[PDB]
Amino acid sequence: MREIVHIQAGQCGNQIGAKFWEVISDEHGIDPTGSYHGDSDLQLERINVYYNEATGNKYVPRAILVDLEPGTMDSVRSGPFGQIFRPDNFVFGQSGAGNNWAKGHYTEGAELVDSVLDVVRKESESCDCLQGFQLTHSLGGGTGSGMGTLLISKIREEYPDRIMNTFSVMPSPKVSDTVVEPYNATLSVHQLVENTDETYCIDNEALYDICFRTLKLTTPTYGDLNHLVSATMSGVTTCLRFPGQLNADLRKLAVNMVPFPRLHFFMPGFAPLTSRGSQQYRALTVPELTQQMFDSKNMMAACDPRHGRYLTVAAIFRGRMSMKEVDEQMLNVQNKNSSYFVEWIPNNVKTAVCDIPPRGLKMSATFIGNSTAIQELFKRISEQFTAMFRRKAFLHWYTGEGMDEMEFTEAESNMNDLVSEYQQYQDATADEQG
Amino acid sequence: EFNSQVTVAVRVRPFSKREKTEKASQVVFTNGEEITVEHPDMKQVYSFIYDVSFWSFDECHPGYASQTTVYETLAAPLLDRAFEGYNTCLFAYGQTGSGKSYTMMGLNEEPGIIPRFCEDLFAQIAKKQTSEVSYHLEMSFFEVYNEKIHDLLVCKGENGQRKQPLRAREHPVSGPYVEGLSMNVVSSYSDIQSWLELGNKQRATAATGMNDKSSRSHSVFTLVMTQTKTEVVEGEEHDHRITSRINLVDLAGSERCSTAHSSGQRLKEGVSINKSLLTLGKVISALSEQANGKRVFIPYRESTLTWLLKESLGGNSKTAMIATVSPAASNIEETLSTLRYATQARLIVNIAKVNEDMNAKLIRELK
Amino acid sequence: MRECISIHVGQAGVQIGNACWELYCLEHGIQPDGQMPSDKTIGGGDDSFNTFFSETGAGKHVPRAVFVDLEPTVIDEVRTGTYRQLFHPEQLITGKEDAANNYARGHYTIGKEIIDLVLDRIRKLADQCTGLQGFLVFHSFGGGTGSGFTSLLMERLSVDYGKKSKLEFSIYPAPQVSTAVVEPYNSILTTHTTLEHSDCAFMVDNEAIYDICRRNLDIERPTYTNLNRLISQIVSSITASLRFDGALNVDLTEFQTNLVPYPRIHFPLATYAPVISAEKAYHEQLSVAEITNACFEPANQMVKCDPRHGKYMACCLLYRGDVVPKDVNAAIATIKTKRSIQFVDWCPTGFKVGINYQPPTVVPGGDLAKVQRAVCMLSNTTAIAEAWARLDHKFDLMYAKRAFVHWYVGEGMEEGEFSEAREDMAALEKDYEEVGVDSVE
Ligand SMILES: CC(=O)O[C@H]1C(=O)[C@@]2(C)[C@H]([C@H](OC(=O)c3ccccc3)[C@]3(O)C[C@H](OC(=O)[C@H](O)[C@@H](NC(=O)c4ccccc4)c4ccccc4)C(C)=C1C3(C)C)[C@]1(OC(C)=O)CO[C@@H]1C[C@@H]2O
Ligand SMILES: Nc1nc2c(ncn2[C@@H]2O[C@H](COP(=O)(O)OP(=O)(O)OP(=O)(O)O)[C@@H](O)[C@H]2O)c(=O)[nH]1
Ligand SMILES: Nc1nc2c(ncn2[C@@H]2O[C@H](COP(=O)(O)OP(=O)(O)O)[C@@H](O)[C@H]2O)c(=O)[nH]1
Ligand SMILES: Nc1ncnc2c1ncn2[C@@H]1O[C@H](COP(=O)(O)OP(=O)(O)O)[C@@H](O)[C@H]1O
Ligand SMILES: [Mg+2]
Ligand SMILES: [Mg+2]
Repeated sequence: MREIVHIQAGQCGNQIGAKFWEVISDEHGIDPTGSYHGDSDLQLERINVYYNEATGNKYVPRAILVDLEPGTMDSVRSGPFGQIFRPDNFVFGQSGAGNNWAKGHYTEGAELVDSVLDVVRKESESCDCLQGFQLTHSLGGGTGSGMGTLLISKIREEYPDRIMNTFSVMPSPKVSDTVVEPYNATLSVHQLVENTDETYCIDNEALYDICFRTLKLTTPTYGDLNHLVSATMSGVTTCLRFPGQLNADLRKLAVNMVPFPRLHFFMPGFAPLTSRGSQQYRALTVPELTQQMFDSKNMMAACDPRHGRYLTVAAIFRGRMSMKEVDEQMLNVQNKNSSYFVEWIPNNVKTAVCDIPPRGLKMSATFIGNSTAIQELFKRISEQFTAMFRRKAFLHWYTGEGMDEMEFTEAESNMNDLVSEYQQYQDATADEQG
Repeated sequence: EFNSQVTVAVRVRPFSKREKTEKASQVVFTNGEEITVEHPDMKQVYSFIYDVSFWSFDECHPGYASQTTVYETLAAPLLDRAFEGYNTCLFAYGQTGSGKSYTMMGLNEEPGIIPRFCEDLFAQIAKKQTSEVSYHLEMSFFEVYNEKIHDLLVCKGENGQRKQPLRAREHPVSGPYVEGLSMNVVSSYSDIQSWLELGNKQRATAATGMNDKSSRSHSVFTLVMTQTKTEVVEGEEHDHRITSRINLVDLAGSERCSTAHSSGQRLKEGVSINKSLLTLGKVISALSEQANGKRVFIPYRESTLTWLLKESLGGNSKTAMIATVSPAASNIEETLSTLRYATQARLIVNIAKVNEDMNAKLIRELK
Repeated sequence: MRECISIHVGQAGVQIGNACWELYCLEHGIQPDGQMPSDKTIGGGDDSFNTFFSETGAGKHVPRAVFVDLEPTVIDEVRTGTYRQLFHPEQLITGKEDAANNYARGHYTIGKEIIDLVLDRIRKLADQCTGLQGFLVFHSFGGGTGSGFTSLLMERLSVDYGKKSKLEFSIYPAPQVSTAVVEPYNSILTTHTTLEHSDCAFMVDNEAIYDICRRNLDIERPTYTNLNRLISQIVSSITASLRFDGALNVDLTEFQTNLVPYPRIHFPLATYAPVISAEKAYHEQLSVAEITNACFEPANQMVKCDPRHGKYMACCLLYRGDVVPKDVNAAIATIKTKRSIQFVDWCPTGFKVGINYQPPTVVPGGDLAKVQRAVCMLSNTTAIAEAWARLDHKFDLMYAKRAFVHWYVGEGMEEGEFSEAREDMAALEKDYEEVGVDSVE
């Protein structure tokens, strides 16, 4: 019943989500026709979270594919799982946003957005009880940053009592892939802070290190990277589809992860990832998984938690785990690494355990963490931003589409206030005597 | 160099129809400056000191503070400083059915602070209206309702639903402000009264269990006063201007859903009020700890109210608080929360300055 | 003739209920389909024991219970599992959304829309009963349903039914172990509302049973299926005299009296001494003196609290099996001899005793052994004020910064409800001190 609408904006999200349905269908026993060819009877019990029944027990996903270019949509159709999506749910235009946040928000996206709302309002009304939404976009361009942030501004107005989860690829620290990353990443944060409840921040430079350092992959394509993001996307929504001993919805995590309404930027993770050789030399058990999850070298956010403090974290387990083995291990982290946690939250950790594991692993785990080390990502954009905006380098492509310099200054001070909201907590606090 | 302290004042209300039907006991006693609360259980007694106390419990007992008395004790100094060239703020705080709207706006035959303020302002202007000094006055009156902003001084068009919301923005110097807001000119008391009537008729009101005319929205009354003056200079005169913003704020109540029998829009709007008071409270708790050496970050962006009032709670204004309390024993903990937040607001210090409209230009370097 | 309603609230009550009705069927000879085959050669009797199971003329037996979670994941395992043909199909799930671990949602938003539906089936079950003795509420401090929906229920049940025993079997939060960051709020707002309505609340803590399962049963990787079966035994012993014969029988209205000195300190604890595997089932005699002392060992308490930091006020010992009163009287005299077990001055007779003949039954697939004796201790002690004091301190750390309040305020709660609860819990903390002071004259 806890139904979810998936929305995929840009060459990134439509490339991630396309793998997300290659990963969920294998978990629910759906073939590329929509026909069910599974083994267990638990798959079909809660397949309604992501899928809809069409005619003959053919299952059509609740996906929404949006972009300002038809090239990405052709890859989905001419692909493995192209024939299952609703062909009336592919919304597209031409003459894309040109790496301009001004176009996807005001000029071009505003022409195509009402078409997107037609799909959303039809899929949500067709759902019995909406748990929330799920957006996969890339801020750094103009479509996912512009046309995605605009949709959240509108769904939050129509559905203000529902969850709006977001899986966003953030700009990377070392090497750029778009020259105007700061202007587009900045203005998105000015909107996401006001209109989101969970925002999972992903960075490709970290996945390049995961794929190289852990998986021992020498030529990692974007398929492999998005084969990692889709995992966490499945772990967060596992306790709605399969049963367990301690279940956790989306709201139970945010209530246990968002202590103040603006600090909803997380550092995800997945366990157990290994190379194809070392698999025969490991022992799959919780103390082996918890060591990978809390490892700084297994994050996707390109931020070291050891330069901050975990305000609150979570752990979603899948398998025939032992709860004593789980509760004992999370306590070992806080008592050992007490400096990387806050004092005014006594138990900084939440846990959840499902009983039905991933297709080929006797046990998996998904990790979500809110830390003050996300300060480093926002503090960087604020430096690149003001360095360009102080000289007004590329600004005439944003004003020429119907924007003003004041809207560039608002987003700067907001992001700078979010830095201070995280920075007060990162410094160790002390009462008079306590 | 200036550090202006916030002027906190308290007003005890008389018993209500509910608190007389249920024959509730008196627990808030006064002696003048101090206000004490003897719990019924008689296990401990709390007492608080304030700059100003008002006791409207009895219309006969000595110490009875009236509308004119609260005015002449609180607002008249703010008017003096506003003419001096300061920005000023007067904001109410309390629970449901405690005398905030009656205190500030008042009724037809029992005026509050706002009409008296505007009247004495125009009187002093007409009495000092020389060719040496000219005066220009703009007003605005707006509303916060379910985190949405609304203009009160418009004649809405006919429709199934006609409430066009506005947006809040951040000007780098002037600070937060509202885009799309009617700033209407005023020459005398009559236009002010007409606009006040229109605004109080457009404001959101409802019937709940603790007040039949419960305001479902925060209300801000802004007056922008620009006084122009001369100095004999190399050329023409009329080369000094002093601007002053007066912000009179009437907020709603905490509204426990159990007592305030609420379902649907009342719950919804009530919940919004509860989220607005929690944020405001957190901002008054951080401003009272930032005036004691400890460094803290005030969260003004978590609520449109505190966001617009960034310049009043802190920053540049001479500001005053009117806490409103009920003397019954069935509301002790809420009265005490009000009094504790007021005693913490007493410790706030702002940096008030004269708006000469000349800094960095020429006479800053003269100085 | 004697009939008790069990209520299982949340993902913890149910998985204890599933652990209970598994056992209540074995003791009475019922199969999971609700049928009692052995009755055909008795032709009567009362093996269709009316304390828990109501019988249809077709030979089927329905249990007297309500199962409520505000989420379908836990109850739908019953409708699909081995115990689907036993329960009434009216197991209540309007759980289109969970409470998100929020006392406000279980009490002000989603506790509504199902509570009137919940009172209805209870009103139906009670009218099928004659001797309604009381209720048994299974819930957990720490959730939204088990904390919020229980409070809302114990209020409404205190009006429709009034003066009847409402016994809580609640999972108390451990001091260190936890699976949520919002247990203190949900646990402090719960006590504030349940104190004026409940009559006795037996606490348990998972951090302790984890340890019990390590030392005695030699289970190093346990889970909740092992914990909940131990709880199934605590309740069986309590409601045994309402089912079987015995020398000294104990009604539900006797815990309400002996173990509650004053109306606000009705927070006892539970134990079960002969928790041993089939390996340690031999090598030991398992006498009343061996068992009774094991109920006073703090390492065998099902709540993480040292009574040696406090004093006892009232203890209830429920004996099962081949037990003789001479063996019990010799034992309490041994406990009253030890000076490390301190009793208050104003209660010299601090023991209650009950003896039943039906031994405990061994669930196939369990780690507990077959024994001819079993004992359950119910104790009220001043030591549990330590746990409340921890919980009030946690509250203070995370309420002074108003953390997580906008989730509660966003679902119907006022900021003043937090301050009211903390003061009530401070008074109770003070009440636990006055009862610990020895009087003077
Ligand atoms: C033991 C064995 O025979 O090979 C393993 C294997 O080598 C490992 C390393 C697999 C392998 O994963 C990868 O090689 C990989 C490549 C690029 C990026 C990420 C992973 C594996 O492909 C993955 C595969 O696991 C799954 O298929 C999960 O069900 C996975 N399924 C898919 O994602 C999927 C993708 C496309 C089509 C169908 C299914 C999954 C992950 C998360 C949530 C649900 C399902 C398994 C056991 C293995 C292989 C096959 C080598 C791992 O898979 C994951 C992410 O769980 C990688 O680390 C685990 C540990 C496995 O042991
Ligand atoms: N003994 C035992 N305890 C459990 C079990 N499941 C959950 N708990 C305890 O319950 C606490 C959390 O509260 P929940 O049981 O999840 O409460 P809930 O009814 O699910 O409320 P929601 O989370 O809103 O759905 C944890 O601290 C656990 O220790 C169980 O199966 N057995
Ligand atoms: N992880 C991942 N990121 C991608 C992929 N493709 C593009 N991106 C990111 O998306 C950004 C490009 O923005 P994009 O949405 O494609 O621009 P648009 O075509 O105008 O909408 C770059 O910063 C990339 O880092 C992908 O396949 N995987
Ligand atoms: N000093 C006073 N003298 C006489 N009546 C008063 C006084 N203060 C309050 N009241 C009465 O109590 C009510 C106050 O409601 P109001 O102040 O509008 O609630 P809120 O302060 O929550 O907006 C009014 O109906 C008013 O008549
Ligand atoms: Mg009012
Ligand atoms: Mg639950």
